[PDB]
Amino acid sequence: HYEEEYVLGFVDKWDELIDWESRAESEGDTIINILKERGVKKVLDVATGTGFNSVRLLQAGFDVVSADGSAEMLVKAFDNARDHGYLMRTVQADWRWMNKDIHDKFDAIVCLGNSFTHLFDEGDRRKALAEFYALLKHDGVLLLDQRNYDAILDDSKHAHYYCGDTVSVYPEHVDEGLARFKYEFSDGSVYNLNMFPLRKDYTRQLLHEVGFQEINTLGDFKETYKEDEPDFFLHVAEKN
Repeated sequence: HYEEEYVLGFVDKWDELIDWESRAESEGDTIINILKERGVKKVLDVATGTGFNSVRLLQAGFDVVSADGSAEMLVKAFDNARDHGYLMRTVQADWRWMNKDIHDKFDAIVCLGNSFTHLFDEGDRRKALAEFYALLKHDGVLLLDQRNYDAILDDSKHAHYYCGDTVSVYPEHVDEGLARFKYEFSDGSVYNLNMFPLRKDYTRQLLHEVGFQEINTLGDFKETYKEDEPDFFLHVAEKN
């Protein structure tokens, strides 16, 4: 109940203070170019959230199906797409049973916005990746991103900023099984969120173990004040 309300408040706050035009500039066209270079046409977003990545792909002319576990997220995402002049195709769906209400196969799946880290059970991780794998066409690709937890687990901790100084993100607590981040916004709002601190090679291992053939992991520098280490990684996992 309340945990879901809390996260909905968090994404509302992020979107209230950080517009998508700005964000689409901070982030590059990395994702779009990867899909374009592969001749991708049909895309499934499995972590739609308030819709940023789905709308970016709709704008770029991809055929997109936008899934999420949360109906409240999908309402936000549909109306945001609407506001940008696009009709979103939303589907509420659980990562443990993705083909319950999705009956198509896709050229690409995107699982972006550091959403995979929210699973704390390994069985759930494998199950989700296996569900994604099954929804891809033979020559399909999975794009899945995450924060760089290796930097945090092996060190001397400090905040990362996004969209100028609009929000700071600070690892309040970190151990091998949990990272709690403090998100502090420019208007004074504070949110604290838990996630599982996936090591880069652990995610790659899981992808390989469920049947993905080749995985290339890219450093993704999203934060305002760049460091030698990227604050995000982007895994590009090819089904075959």
